[PDB]
Amino acid sequence: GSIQKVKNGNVATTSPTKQNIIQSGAFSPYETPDVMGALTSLKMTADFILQSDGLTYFISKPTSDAQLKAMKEYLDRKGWWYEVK
Amino acid sequence: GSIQKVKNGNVATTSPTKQNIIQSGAFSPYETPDVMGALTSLKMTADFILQSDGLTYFISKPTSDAQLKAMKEYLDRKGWWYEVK
Repeated sequence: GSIQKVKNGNVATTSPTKQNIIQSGAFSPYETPDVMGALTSLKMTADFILQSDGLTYFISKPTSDAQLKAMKEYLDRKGWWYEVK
Repeated sequence: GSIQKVKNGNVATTSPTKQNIIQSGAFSPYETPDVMGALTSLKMTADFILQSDGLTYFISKPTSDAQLKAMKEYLDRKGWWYEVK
């Protein structure tokens, strides 16, 4: 539901109405602790599926645009492939 | 699966109708890279659920008891809680 308080409306190409979800591509297990830290810090939480190849990817459950933006921008810092949903 | 040349099935806690699954309790994110390696090495593979508190746990996919036995003892080496299915 809507928890209020947090409002975000920064100038940029910030499109209205999305799912506010981010899915990543399979990345190396050693980056996992730090990305979990981001999700925890951004209070997003995600399910990290380990693939048999020895890589994992997370799917982050819906949050706000402000938390969303920072999380995807993080994956962008890592140069990882991701999906904004 | 049926891949042949795999003689690795040393005795373990052989309980009837076991699922051969091990789920852990919420543990620290920095140990996640190591445990993901263990799963990948022990050919188990798992889903790591991150909690909002900043801890994660894995649910491992069914494997042989000889593989999982070492994995559960690994969790014990770490002093983490787990369940053997």
